[PDB]
Amino acid sequence: STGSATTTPIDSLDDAYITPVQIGTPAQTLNLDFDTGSSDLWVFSSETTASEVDGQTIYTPSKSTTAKLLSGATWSISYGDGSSSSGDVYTDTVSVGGLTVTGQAVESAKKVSSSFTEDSTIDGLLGLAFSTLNTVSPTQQKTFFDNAKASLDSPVFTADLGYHAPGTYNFGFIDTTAYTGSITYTAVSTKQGFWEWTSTGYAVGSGTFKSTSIDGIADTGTTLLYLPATVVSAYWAQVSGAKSSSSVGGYVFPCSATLPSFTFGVGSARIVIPGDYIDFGPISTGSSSCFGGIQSSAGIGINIFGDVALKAAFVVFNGATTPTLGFASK
Repeated sequence: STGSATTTPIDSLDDAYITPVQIGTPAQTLNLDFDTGSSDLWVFSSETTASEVDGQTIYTPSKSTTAKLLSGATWSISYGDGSSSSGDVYTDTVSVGGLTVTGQAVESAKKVSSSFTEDSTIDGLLGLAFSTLNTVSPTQQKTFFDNAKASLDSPVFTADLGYHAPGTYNFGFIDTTAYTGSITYTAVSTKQGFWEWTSTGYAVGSGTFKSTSIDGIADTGTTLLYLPATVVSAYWAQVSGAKSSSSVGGYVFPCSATLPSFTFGVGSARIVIPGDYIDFGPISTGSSSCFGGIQSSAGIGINIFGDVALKAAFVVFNGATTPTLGFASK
């Protein structure tokens, strides 16, 4: 089997991407944030505290003839941005782009933190990291991809995120028309539960490539590119007037600037992020200070190849017995 679904930016900055997902019988379609940095499929629901729902579409398990309470199971998750959610668990039929999994754990939110409530466009998350990170207790549950894998034509999914435009998540096949050149594959460590790999270096604009190992994660659920402070300083030093602002929470730059590109290495190959992809617009409405799309990871504990980086590439998440990542230009 295969599946193919379009993923759409939630706003004009590509702050996140939503993908329609069918849950239950008859189908209830919710727009989920596919997140290769976590491993829970959770949804706003008829069980979510009413004051914490503000415009989201909810899953109502009592209206699904295939929903079953997973008795005794609870979940609770905290994300790197400080947001969180928790609740109980149903199993139900879940389909993405024509690919159907029966018995998928659907984690129903009883509580969500303010940033989820405040984002009316995201009805939940669909985790695509390794199932060892799944938070369901006392019986850990598998991701949608893990459940689908054996049925897929090939044990892979691909992320093809657009810049200010829709893109595609494919399951079970590699669309050879969706990229240019060849795909360069690179080793993955699953020791932390992430799609963790080592970039071979970087360049700023037309500058020379610096060969240096940068361990980080391919994370579709993180907006920006978070890299070591040395690398980030070297980038922003090429933008007149750019500075790190403790009050804003990162590097800002004059909105009048033209940003240089940023290149990252994948083995001997190179992925070029155009400068425009690094512009996240005014820090507040009407400001002439703009927020940068490349930020320091120093306070995180891990480097994160988020959407800013991934949207410059066609990315293969190879879930073979030994997982690997592939990157191609497009």
